[PDB]
Amino acid sequence: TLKYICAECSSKLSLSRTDAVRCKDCGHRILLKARTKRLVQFEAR
Amino acid sequence: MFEVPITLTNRKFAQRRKLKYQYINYISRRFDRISKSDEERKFWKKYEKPEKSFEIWRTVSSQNKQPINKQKMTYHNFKKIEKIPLRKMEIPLLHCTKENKLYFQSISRGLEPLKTSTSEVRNYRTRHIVTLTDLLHLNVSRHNWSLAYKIFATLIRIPGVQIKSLWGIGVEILDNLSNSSSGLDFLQWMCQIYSSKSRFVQNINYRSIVPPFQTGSRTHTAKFAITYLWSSLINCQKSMEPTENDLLQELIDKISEWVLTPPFMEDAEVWFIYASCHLLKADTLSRQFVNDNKNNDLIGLDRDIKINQVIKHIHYVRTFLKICLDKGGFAVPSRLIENQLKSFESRLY
Amino acid sequence: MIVPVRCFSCGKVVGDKWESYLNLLQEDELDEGTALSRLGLKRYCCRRMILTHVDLIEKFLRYNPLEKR
Amino acid sequence: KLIGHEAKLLFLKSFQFILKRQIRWLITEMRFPKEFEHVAKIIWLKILKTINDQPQEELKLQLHMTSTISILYLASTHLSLPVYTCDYIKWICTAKMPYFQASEILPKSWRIQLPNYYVSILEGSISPFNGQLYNKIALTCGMIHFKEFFNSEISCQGLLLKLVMQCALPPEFYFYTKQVIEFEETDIRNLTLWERTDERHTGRVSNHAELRVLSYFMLTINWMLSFDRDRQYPLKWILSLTESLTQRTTTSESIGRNIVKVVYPDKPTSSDYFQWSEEETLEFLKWMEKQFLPTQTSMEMTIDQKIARRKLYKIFPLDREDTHQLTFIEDLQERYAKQTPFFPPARKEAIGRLLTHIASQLLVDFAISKEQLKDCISRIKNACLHR
Amino acid sequence: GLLNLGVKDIGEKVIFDGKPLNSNSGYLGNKLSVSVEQVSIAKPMSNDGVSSAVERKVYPSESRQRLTSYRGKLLLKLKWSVNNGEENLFEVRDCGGLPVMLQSNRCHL
Amino acid sequence: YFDDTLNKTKIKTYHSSEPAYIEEVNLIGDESNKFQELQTVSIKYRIRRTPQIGDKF
Ligand SMILES: [Zn+2]
Repeated sequence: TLKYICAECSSKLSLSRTDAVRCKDCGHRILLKARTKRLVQFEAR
Repeated sequence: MFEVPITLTNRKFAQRRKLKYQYINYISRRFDRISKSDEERKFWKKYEKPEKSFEIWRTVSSQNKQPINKQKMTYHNFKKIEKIPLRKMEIPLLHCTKENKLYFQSISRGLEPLKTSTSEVRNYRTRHIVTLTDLLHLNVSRHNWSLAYKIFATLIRIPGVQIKSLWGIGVEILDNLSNSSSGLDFLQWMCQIYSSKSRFVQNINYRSIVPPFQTGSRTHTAKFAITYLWSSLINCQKSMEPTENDLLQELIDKISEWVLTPPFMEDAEVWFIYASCHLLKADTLSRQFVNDNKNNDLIGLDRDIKINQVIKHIHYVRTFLKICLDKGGFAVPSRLIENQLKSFESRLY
Repeated sequence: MIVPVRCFSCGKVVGDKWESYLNLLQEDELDEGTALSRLGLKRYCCRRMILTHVDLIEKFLRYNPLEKR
Repeated sequence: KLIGHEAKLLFLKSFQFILKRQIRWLITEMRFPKEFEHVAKIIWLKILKTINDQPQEELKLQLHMTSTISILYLASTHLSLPVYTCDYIKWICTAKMPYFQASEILPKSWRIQLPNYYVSILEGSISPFNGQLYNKIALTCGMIHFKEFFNSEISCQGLLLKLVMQCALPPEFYFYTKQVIEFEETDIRNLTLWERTDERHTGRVSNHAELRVLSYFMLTINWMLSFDRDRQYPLKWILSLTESLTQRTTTSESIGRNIVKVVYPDKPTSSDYFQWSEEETLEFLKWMEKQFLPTQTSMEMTIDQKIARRKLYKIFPLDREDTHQLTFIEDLQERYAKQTPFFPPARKEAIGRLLTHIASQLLVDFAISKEQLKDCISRIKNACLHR
Repeated sequence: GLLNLGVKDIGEKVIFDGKPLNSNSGYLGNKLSVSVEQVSIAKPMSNDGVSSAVERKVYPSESRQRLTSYRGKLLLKLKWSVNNGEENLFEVRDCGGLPVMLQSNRCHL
Repeated sequence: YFDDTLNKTKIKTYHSSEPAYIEEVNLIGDESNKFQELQTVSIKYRIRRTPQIGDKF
């Protein structure tokens, strides 16, 4: 499930290519792309 | 018995209105001649729309345009006008249902229908809603607070509510509901729900929302938005002068946002209610600097910065009361407010 | 940002001495000098590490967008 | 989105499904095992048989809001578990049926099947008037040829019981009316469900068995009490029954009958509407906050309007900004006790007064005909005097 | 505020329709003196989609995240004086989005 | 992204002297009339700066 957070409502959501880019709980038009459990390697320096 | 929340089963009523108007344009046309769907829009274009209020009440004193029209009605003269419009109503009367044939033949005789159209609809959803609308009106007519809002709260969850009685029983139910909510909130939610900053009147057959009690944001004031400001100043008065305060400022800046467009735009209580909130803000500051010269023995307290802040405001208010008069505002009995304001000045001395 | 792990100059682990030190200025109502003396930061490299710290993370943390407000 | 034959197929399908959902709540409610379930299946299997035959482009078969319950009614007749008026009132009162709203589906999609002008025209169009359910049942029987396939339908010594307990339940009028039924009521034989009124004019042959049962019921009461020479039923006794009757709460039943009254129809209960005995008012709003809770899940608002709506409900959220009331046989007991002091022109008037009341009650559960009922009454009146 | 004094200094702008009239044929094709009485500035609001909607206060965080201006609708009460007084016309005109100073008496903050 | 004219999945390449990490992806439909397809996105990169020879202090 892809996720997109409402910049103004904190409500988690899962946008689709078939829906309006808006917070369904707030109505905002700005969305932070949520971080997920994805592996990234790091040199501990 | 009470007024229902819904668009009126649009089925027979819409063709009864065709036959009514079509006859009225036919009979009237031949009155205009003796004097020498679209029909329904033309009937209103022949008598204009309804200003923002209710009944085109306007004085009763200016123009004595004499009407003695000579009664001018010889049973014989009425049946000369009528003998031809009725035969032209039969063309369309045949294509109409048997119920609408006699409904037309009743209203064309001048009989009125004791058959309330909202006393026959038999639609589940609608069915109930009539029971709830009447239930809540019989419960506020005995002040049953704990049961009236249960019925009110269910009435809006069913798909059939246009602000309507929701904004007019939704506020008192919250005044009678000593518990949760200040019609205010609900009132400010309504204001944002129906700003209708768009100037729409006339044109189409307003047959779904015809009460100057929802609509506006054009010119025709909204009355829940005027009630929001009036309830808000009365909500400011209680236990003031008897940083968490702000309310009398919140109300100064929530009209400031307006400053005419539709409300500023249109005059009155808008201006007047604003001045009244402003006049109350001048009294509180005379009290907070009143009793026995301000509080007491003098002020020494750096001259009177507080008197100058108040005289600025008294001079400002008098500007708002004056522009509300000048712009046609009949609302304000100026004589009393000016005497109160001067006798109050005499407290500030 | 956050109390450094070790004193840049010396090498002494310092990240353990923050909350107690703050507690010791609160709880023990001590003075910074005596508090660090009881904490063992007996070198100015280790003294300065904590003395100069500005745990600005508390100011950052109030901007957390992952909770409603 | 669709139309013609294939639209007709899923219109068909959807009809298929809701009836199925109807039947299983059926089982949960009264729990009457495989039996209730399978008989109902094949009943519609039989109904489907006919639809396929006159197919080609036959679109006469979209089922009436009523056809579904007629089906369940007929099948219940296959088994003979209950009654019609009772079933109908119970169903409306508890929304036991998914009958009134057709959004359930499982269609979200069947909904969109751009329910053409078939799928949309279903599950909840309106409430039955007069026969309504009495005429469709006959049509179903005709298509069904139900009587041949069906054993002992419309009978039920249970409707008589339901009726006596219904009110002035007299440990004697059950046998009285059973006896007049015995009498000329189809040569002392349990009334069977009428036939497959094939004809489309749906004449009022008056063969719907129950309709006649209620008629015998009414008749019995006034005859009986209209000739109790021995004076077994005291003058002051008759009005006491009608008295106590004077509507009272209901361990569920009377509350239900109020809910049915609220189809506001011929104004016999309309006024009950306004009167609505205090609490009756209250337990009413209770049943509204529970059973029109799903008045609708959905769409609209376009990622806002919805929010606004939520906020609004937010605001006047409310819903709370002897267990007290009693059961059915409790009320029943207490009014037969309320009459338990048992041991000219006025009584005739009282008798007429009482009969109008029952006319209200029995008529109100059913398609009434503030005349047909009467017509029905008239009919057997005539039937009777051939002694 | 200063801005109303500014509009008090701009005074009038007069134009004559070459009022024909057939002095009435060269002494005024009817004077029309247009001026501006007040000028109003509102705090940033945003209406969704069109305008038939209820507006919301617009916050600077929004302008930065959107990387856009932080505009307030500028309005001014227009005075349309005809024939030196033959006709008075008022108009609240919206003059586009004026960039508002943050933390000003016109910024929500 | 995908442009029907090219019937191709095309990409905007990253142009820098050093690698970074994607810090924020911000979806902007704002000030738009509809634009529901989310055609404007602001992406913030976090580029670490280690103390190094030649850096001014
Ligand atoms: Zn160190």
